Amino acid sequence: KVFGRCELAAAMKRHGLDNYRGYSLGNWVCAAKFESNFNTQATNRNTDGSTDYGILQINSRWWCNDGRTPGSRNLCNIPCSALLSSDITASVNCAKKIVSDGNGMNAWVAWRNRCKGTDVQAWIRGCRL
Repeated sequence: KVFGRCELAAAMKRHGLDNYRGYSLGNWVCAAKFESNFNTQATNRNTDGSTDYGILQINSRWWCNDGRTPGSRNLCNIPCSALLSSDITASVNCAKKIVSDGNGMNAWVAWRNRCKGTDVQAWIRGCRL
């Protein structure tokens, strides 16, 4: 599923991403835009055989089990396929654990490069939330 911008923002807000660990909602919407272009079925293989899954491109090395990444550890206790659903709950629940893991949102490279330091309010412009 490909979300609209404000559509995604509302679902993220529902699940309490707005201001979560001090990151306003626009950070998360921006992250989703540049990690997945709002596509829940996005996947990106990493060079090491691990794979980033879903709307927030959560990586299989540590966070989910795909049965095909080195080391598997599965800190979110989910199959990686759950991160590919049209409903963002698994992705959001896992994101909350990742952002509390000692580097804040820097764990998302696309956020770091395209969102960090910016006027993120743009990402929730026009939403009725």
